[PDB]
Amino acid sequence: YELDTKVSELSHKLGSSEGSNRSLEEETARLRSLNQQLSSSKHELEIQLNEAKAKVLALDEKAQSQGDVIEQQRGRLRDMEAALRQTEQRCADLRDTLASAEGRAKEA
Amino acid sequence: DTKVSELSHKLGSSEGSNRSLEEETARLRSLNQQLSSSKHELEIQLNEAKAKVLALDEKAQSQGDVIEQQRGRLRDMEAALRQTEQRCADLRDTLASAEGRAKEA
Amino acid sequence: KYELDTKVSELSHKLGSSEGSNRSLEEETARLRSLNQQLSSSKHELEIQLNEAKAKVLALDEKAQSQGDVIEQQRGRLRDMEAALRQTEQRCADLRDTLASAEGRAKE
Amino acid sequence: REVKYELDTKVSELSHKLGSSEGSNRSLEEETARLRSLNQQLSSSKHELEIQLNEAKAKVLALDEKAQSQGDVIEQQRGRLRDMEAALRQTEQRCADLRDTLASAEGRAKE
Repeated sequence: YELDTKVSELSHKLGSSEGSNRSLEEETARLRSLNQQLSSSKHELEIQLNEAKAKVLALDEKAQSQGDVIEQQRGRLRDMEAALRQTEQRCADLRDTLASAEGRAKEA
Repeated sequence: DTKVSELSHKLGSSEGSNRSLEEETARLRSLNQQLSSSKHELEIQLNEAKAKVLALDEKAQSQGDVIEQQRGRLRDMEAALRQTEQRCADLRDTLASAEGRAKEA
Repeated sequence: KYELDTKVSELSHKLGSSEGSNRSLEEETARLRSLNQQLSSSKHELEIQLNEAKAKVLALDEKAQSQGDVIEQQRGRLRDMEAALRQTEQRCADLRDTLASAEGRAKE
Repeated sequence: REVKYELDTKVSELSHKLGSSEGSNRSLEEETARLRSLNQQLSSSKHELEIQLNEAKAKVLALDEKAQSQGDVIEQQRGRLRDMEAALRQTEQRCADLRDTLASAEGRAKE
């Protein structure tokens, strides 16, 4: 009788153990799948971030050079504007002198 | 007996699977909670963003309007400047001639 | 000797309870898994849509900053030219007065 | 008797089949543990990578808008520089012509 009882509790504990085993196998399968998906996403995001940071470097380079050109050409513009102001001044003076000489010639 | 033992076994596996199922149902319910909340948040941010796009597009049209209008005004102003400058040059010549006439007499 | 009959009957009963329970739970896990795949799908879709929308917002806003800078610059040039025009008009009027003087006292 | 002999054999086999099953269970529990670890740090890494990617994308949009704006300004500036080079050349030439007409006029005034 005692051996029958021990056979019984043993068969029960065994059944529970095997059922827990199928649980754990199913769960490791699920977990491996999800890990592969997540590592794939991580790798993809890594590639995209590297690309984006590179584009940041390139565009920052281009922008800085562009800024220096804008400043350079702003200076060139002020210098030109001044050169033209002065040349125009010389022309106005000449035209005054010419017009005055016309006045005296007609007065003669 | 032999069949209290085979039945003890089948009951053991039954309770084991029962635990596995309860644990998986709990995990799933929690995950649906997470994804549902996440999806509601995404919806909020998406509607906010769509609204912002419409507003910003509108303002882009307004700003583009005033930029064009101001371009046209700058062109008109350059024109009026050119014409006035020319008038001044003509006046200055008439004057200079009158001053030569004065200096001769 | 009758403890056999009571024990076996007890165990068969515990089985039909544990397995009503079980097949019910299996139903719930299948249903929940379905709702999940649909939620992950819709979440993914919303992620694509939101990312496009966020990019559009950002680009629009940056171009608005740019347009504002252009507006302010234009108004500055416009005011500078307002002053320049007013000054040139005043110069012409001055030359007109001076002209009336030179004529007036040349006639003298 | 012989029956107790069979029962002993059955208790033995059940005991060691059980022991084996528990061994498998502890191993699988360890594997499931480390797997949930990797899951957690992979997903956390993913969240962080998303945040960083979003910030970098925004920086690209700002930088690109800057480069296009500066492009327009550069082209407009070059335009006004061209026009002004031409206008300066023409004004210098016009001044030279004025000086020449001046010389000839004064020469005529002495006649």
